[PDB]
Amino acid sequence: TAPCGFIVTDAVEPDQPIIYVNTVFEMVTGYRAEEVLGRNCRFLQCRGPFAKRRHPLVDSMVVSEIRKCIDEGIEFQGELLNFRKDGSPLMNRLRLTPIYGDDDTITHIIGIQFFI
Amino acid sequence: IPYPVGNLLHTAPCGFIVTDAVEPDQPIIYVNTVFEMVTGYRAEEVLGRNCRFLQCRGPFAKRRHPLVDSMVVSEIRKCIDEGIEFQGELLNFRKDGSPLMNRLRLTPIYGDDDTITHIIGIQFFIETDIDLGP
Ligand SMILES: Cc1cc2nc3c(=O)[nH]c(=O)nc-3n(C[C@H](O)[C@H](O)[C@H](O)COP(=O)(O)O)c2cc1C
Ligand SMILES: Cc1cc2nc3c(=O)[nH]c(=O)nc-3n(C[C@H](O)[C@H](O)[C@H](O)COP(=O)(O)O)c2cc1C
Repeated sequence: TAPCGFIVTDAVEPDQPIIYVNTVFEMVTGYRAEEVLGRNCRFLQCRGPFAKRRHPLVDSMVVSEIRKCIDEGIEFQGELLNFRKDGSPLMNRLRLTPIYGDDDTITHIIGIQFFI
Repeated sequence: IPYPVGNLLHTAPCGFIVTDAVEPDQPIIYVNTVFEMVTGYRAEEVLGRNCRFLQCRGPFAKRRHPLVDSMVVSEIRKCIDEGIEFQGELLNFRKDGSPLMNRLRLTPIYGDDDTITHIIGIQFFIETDIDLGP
């Protein structure tokens, strides 16, 4: 199976909703595709589906760089704490890469998750 | 009663490929189901090989087809070697010989410390007018 989680967001809709996750994402995070479709990926920074705030131990500096990289259309790589649906911790080595469309808009961002 | 993974797999919008950037000549270590379905090549046929077989017209042609854009192929080579990103359209072929326009994105993965361990390819297959006739 894939060595990594794969995520595709729609870069044209507001706030990068997920339109696809692969089976490694589902297996490792314990969320199912149907639960996460249309949501922003940031719920992974909250400890389980009932925590309403980002966890203190997710590095706000990395989050902030992710936001910037997305805003500016440029690739990203870094590591931040995430959580499985059962609230258990995940170290997510994350790479984001924009997909440019026919001309010359970003249509998609791809996320690649190496859990380490 | 568990809930299965992969329920919306049929909606995957692109091919995904992973190569081992450490081993020689970027051999493929994973392809997803979109890749298989669109190219007609099934994972067992492609693992261990370089992705360039897709530039040959089907599995019994040993060399890249002359209508594949050799300039673009060169840039791909350069971006991989320089450890940088690539996005471009490239003519490929299904196993059945039919033409494929492959909007390919390559992105390197840096590992623990602190070198490229993988490359991810993302394929958005799009339409062409290219048609090699009956
Ligand atoms: C394609 C894509 C994949 C993402 N994957 C993750 C992820 O796996 N884990 C995570 O914490 N954030 C991920 N994010 C980041 C959040 O969705 C969001 O960009 C981040 O939390 C910063 O924005 P914010 O301050 O508004 O929360 C991803 C973003 C995109 C666009
Ligand atoms: C991760 C990855 C995915 C690739 N995807 C394929 C592809 O789908 N189609 C293709 O023609 N080449 C693809 N390539 C490109 C070839 O493998 C090769 O790098 C390219 O043709 C340039 O090298 P060459 O001139 O030695 O053949 C991919 C390369 C990498 C690293």
